[PDB]
Amino acid sequence: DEAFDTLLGFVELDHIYSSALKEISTKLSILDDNFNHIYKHNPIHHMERRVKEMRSLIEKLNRKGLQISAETAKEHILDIAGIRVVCNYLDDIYLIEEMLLKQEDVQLIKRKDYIQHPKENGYRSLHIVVSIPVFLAERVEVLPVEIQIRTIGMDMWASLEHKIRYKNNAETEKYRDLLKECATEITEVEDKLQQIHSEITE
Amino acid sequence: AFDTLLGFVELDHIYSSALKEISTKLSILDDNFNHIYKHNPIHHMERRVKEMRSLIEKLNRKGLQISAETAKEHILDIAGIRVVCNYLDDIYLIEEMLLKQEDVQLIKRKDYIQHPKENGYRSLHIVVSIPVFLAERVEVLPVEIQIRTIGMDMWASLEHKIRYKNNAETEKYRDLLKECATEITEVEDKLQQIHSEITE
Amino acid sequence: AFDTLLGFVELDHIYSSALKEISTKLSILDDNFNHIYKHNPIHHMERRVKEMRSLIEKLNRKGLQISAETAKEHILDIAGIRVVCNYLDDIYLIEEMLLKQEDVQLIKRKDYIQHPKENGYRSLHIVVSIPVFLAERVEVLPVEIQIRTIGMDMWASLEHKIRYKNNAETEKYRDLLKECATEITEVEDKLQQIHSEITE
Amino acid sequence: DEAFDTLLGFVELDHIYSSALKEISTKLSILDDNFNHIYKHNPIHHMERRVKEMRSLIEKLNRKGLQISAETAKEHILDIAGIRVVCNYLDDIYLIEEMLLKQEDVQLIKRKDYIQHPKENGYRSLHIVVSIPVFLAERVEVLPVEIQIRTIGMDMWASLEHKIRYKNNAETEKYRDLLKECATEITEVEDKLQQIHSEITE
Ligand SMILES: Nc1nc2c(ncn2[C@@H]2O[C@H](COP(=O)(O)OP(=O)(O)OP(=O)(O)O)[C@@H](O)[C@H]2O)c(=O)[nH]1
Ligand SMILES: Nc1nc2c(ncn2[C@@H]2O[C@H](COP(=O)(O)OP(=O)(O)OP(=O)(O)O)[C@@H](O)[C@H]2O)c(=O)[nH]1
Ligand SMILES: Nc1nc2c(ncn2[C@@H]2O[C@H](COP(=O)(O)OP(=O)(O)OP(=O)(O)O)[C@@H](O)[C@H]2O)c(=O)[nH]1
Ligand SMILES: Nc1nc2c(ncn2[C@@H]2O[C@H](COP(=O)(O)OP(=O)(O)OP(=O)(O)O)[C@@H](O)[C@H]2O)c(=O)[nH]1
Ligand SMILES: Nc1ncnc2c1ncn2[C@@H]1O[C@H](COP(=O)(O)CP(=O)(O)OP(=O)(O)O)[C@@H](O)C1O
Ligand SMILES: Nc1ncnc2c1ncn2[C@@H]1O[C@H](COP(=O)(O)CP(=O)(O)OP(=O)(O)O)[C@@H](O)C1O
Ligand SMILES: Nc1ncnc2c1ncn2[C@@H]1O[C@H](COP(=O)(O)CP(=O)(O)OP(=O)(O)O)[C@@H](O)[C@@H]1O
Ligand SMILES: Nc1ncnc2c1ncn2[C@@H]1O[C@H](COP(=O)(O)CP(=O)(O)OP(=O)(O)O)[C@@H](O)[C@@H]1O
Ligand SMILES: [Fe+3]
Ligand SMILES: [Fe+3]
Ligand SMILES: [Mg+2]
Ligand SMILES: [Mg+2]
Ligand SMILES: [Mg+2]
Ligand SMILES: [Mg+2]
Repeated sequence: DEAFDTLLGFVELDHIYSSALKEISTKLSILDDNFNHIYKHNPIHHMERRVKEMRSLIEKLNRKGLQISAETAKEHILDIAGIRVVCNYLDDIYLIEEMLLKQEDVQLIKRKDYIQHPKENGYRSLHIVVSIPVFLAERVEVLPVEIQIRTIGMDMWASLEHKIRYKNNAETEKYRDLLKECATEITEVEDKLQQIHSEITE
Repeated sequence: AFDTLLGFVELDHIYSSALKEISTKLSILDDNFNHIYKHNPIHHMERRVKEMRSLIEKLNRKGLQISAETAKEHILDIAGIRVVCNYLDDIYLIEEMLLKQEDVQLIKRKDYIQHPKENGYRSLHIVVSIPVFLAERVEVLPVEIQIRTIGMDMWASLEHKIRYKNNAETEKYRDLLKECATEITEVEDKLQQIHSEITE
Repeated sequence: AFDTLLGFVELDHIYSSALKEISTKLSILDDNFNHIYKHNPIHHMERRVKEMRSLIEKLNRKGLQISAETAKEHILDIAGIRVVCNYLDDIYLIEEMLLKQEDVQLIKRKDYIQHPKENGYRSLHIVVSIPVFLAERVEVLPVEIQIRTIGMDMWASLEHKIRYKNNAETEKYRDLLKECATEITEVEDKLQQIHSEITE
Repeated sequence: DEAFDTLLGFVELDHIYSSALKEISTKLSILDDNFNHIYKHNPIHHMERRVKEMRSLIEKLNRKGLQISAETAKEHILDIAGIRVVCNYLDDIYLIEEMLLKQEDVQLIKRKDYIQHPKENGYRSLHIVVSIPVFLAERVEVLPVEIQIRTIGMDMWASLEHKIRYKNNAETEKYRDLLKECATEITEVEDKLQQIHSEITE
């Protein structure tokens, strides 16, 4: 087992995917600011970025039966770069998607809509993987970025469900029912807030 | 020599420094609670120094002289910080942790969580003083801290947007906003109860 | 309806966005050069959008109409970024790396390093355009990039502070500032020569 | 060798010394901004913070003959938290020191002045270790912070000398003489800039 260059391979990945996050963050910040400038509403509440830790990446590769290599990771793992866009209201989610995908150097790679089709546990979010060019010192990389788009309420719910799920399944089955209740109650109140906000901005 | 009250520019400078002092304290508390218990009580923070426009209006509203000296004496929210927390009990955790510090003095406390306003507003308001070390002197300045949950914050942002138009028009939503505040309260109570159980 | 030229507020908004686009590009280049060669060519960066006050004066100075449309057409430094580099050759490294990018177009180049101004000023100035993706349209906007070493920057900050008083008074230092520029040049040449040797 | 708790000890150190850096950074930012507000000069050009990496800390402990433990590190290693304050002009260095040490919760612990007494290789900087209180969730720590105060020119010189020194002594002896020349030439030009700046701000 002499392969130390596999480790260098993953260190490169961390560096270039971190740069992809900066490119998309800047795009999103500009969209939010311009929309606010025109319509006096910020669709984005806040954003969170993370590059997948190498340990988490190797486990995912193993989980999926894939080789433990950077070439394989770059080809088959689409969430090495992840950004979470937390929006103020439900309709902001799809506004953000539309504004970003219109851009000529952003290509849609994968789309999963858990808002129209929530997961069994009650999870909601719009997930889009997009590619963006990253201009490095001596080459260009076109890299995927996984964007999770959700409301404040979806994010509150997901953070709590995550914390339960990441402490064994015994506990994740007491709260299953009550967590579903919460997801639905969050859905209902955000619908009302959205309804009010739409009327006062006609 | 007319009312060249430059003093208000001085106010903005030193109250902005007080905000940096308190923000640093809060960030350290959040980081350390996370280090020990694996939970961040703070979701995010927002700071603002009261604009001179709003400040003069408040002084007039209260029948006070239009001067920086009078503002520093009578207006406790020139420096404001908003601490948005993840769960209801984080609000009181943050308060307890800040007031334990030896260079933090409590000046005023209003808890609109235990006693919500008529329209449904909820938040814990504490005014504290902190020392600010300047180039040639020390100032002990008040800072208004609004501590609230994410849910309370969403509600307040929406209600604020209503009130800040022709304020007469669009008071039909009073009833429906109150419903939302109650519904947010109930869901956050349930989230809090779950979070308490899985963390002992 | 008098000259409610709100247009200048529009200008500030979109040229500020262009600055974010270029800054992100430069930061990524610096990070990657460091990753490969273990050197950061960038020491730090400073951004500013030209104030409306200065902008109208420039339009008047050039005999141009006082309008945002005219400003966007004729003023190439509404958005300015200053890239302060660690060594002299970093200046040209940064230029080469930026101009290689396919969505960056060169508009104008003035090299006051190869041809210093009379007072001793030195810097590389390149105006480039970049696309800015807004909510409902694309804008291709010029950005003035001043690229200089740390030594050039120290000199310029001091000279700027002189010129920006009663500008008639304090022109005795012209001679002594020129000496400093030459002395800074000579030391930075020597630092550069050492740095080149220990990095092959 | 079961001591895994030694590693936890050092992880605590990183966390609390990082907090000490935030406290001192905020103090310094406020001083610079207030001085600028009054006198229209920013004495600070920029600041750089770093918490010593655990590897570097263990090597220093070994170099000094000290036990490999967090208690020992906290007692005997004064640069776990380091901040570098780069100033615009020479006199700014001592202004910053004076303004900071006047504060009632800052105590001077150690002072080494390589400006009045430069090192043989030509290194210049004012080094002060100070203590500051850090208010944590359940306790207070009074922690040292090593502050390196220097001009822009001293910093340019030190960065280059560092890069030479950290590639074997063979090369660090060709440039010794020329590096001394540079340090002196930087000293002389900054004296002139300082002299001009003093006259135009009388
Ligand atoms: N808190 C929470 N997060 C979830 C849940 N499902 C997904 N996520 C998050 O959203 C990410 C992407 O989810 P998916 O869109 O379903 O991923 P995928 O389609 O299976 O493709 P791969 O993730 O690469 O395997 C996950 O990695 C999680 O971070 C859930 O039930 N609760
Ligand atoms: N969005 C929103 N904010 C509120 C409401 N009440 C208070 N606030 C905020 O909390 C701040 C302080 O309010 P209070 O503590 O009750 O005191 P006050 O009536 O505003 O005047 P003072 O006590 O002198 O400071 C206000 O200035 C607002 O920023 C509300 O119903 N909706
Ligand atoms: N501190 C300082 N800055 C300078 C000096 N010359 C230029 N600059 C800066 O560089 C900017 C651009 O200068 P130039 O490229 O030569 O062109 P210009 O004469 O200023 O007018 P335009 O070309 O139309 O943009 C100036 O606006 C200044 O910010 C100088 O002698 N001292
Ligand atoms: N670039 C450069 N840095 C130096 C030189 N000397 C010190 N430093 C830096 O400044 C730091 C502190 O230096 P000193 O004040 O001399 O430290 P000390 O008195 O020996 O006490 P300890 O460092 O704990 O052992 C060093 O750890 C270096 O980071 C030098 O000749 N060149
Ligand atoms: N697209 C994204 N944007 C921002 N943050 C994200 C994100 N995806 C994940 N995260 C966050 O990053 C942290 C670590 O998550 P990961 O280790 O990468 C496992 P995961 O990605 O969520 O599931 P997975 O590996 O099976 O795909 C989690 O706290 C988390 O929710
Ligand atoms: N007081 C300080 N403030 C800011 N940066 C610092 C600093 N001291 C050191 N550094 C920087 O931190 C990086 C790592 O330095 P360290 O690993 O901690 C060894 P050192 O501290 O410089 O010598 P030493 O360990 O013998 O005391 C170096 O690039 C560096 O110059
Ligand atoms: N304590 C605080 N922390 C953070 N942000 C605050 C804050 N107080 C107010 N703000 C914010 O500042 C904006 C307007 O503030 P102000 O001009 O000072 C009127 P106000 O402070 O809210 O009421 P008041 O003048 O009666 O006291 C609001 O959008 C807002 O909620
Ligand atoms: N390209 C640039 N990048 C970063 N900062 C800049 C910059 N150009 C100017 N500045 C800074 O902005 C300040 C004043 O700028 P301006 O109001 O626009 C006058 P100017 O741009 O320097 O000359 P000009 O109007 O003839 O073109 C100066 O302190 C300063 O050097
Ligand atoms: Fe403090
Ligand atoms: Fe871009
Ligand atoms: Mg994932
Ligand atoms: Mg108020
Ligand atoms: Mg200009
Ligand atoms: Mg050291």
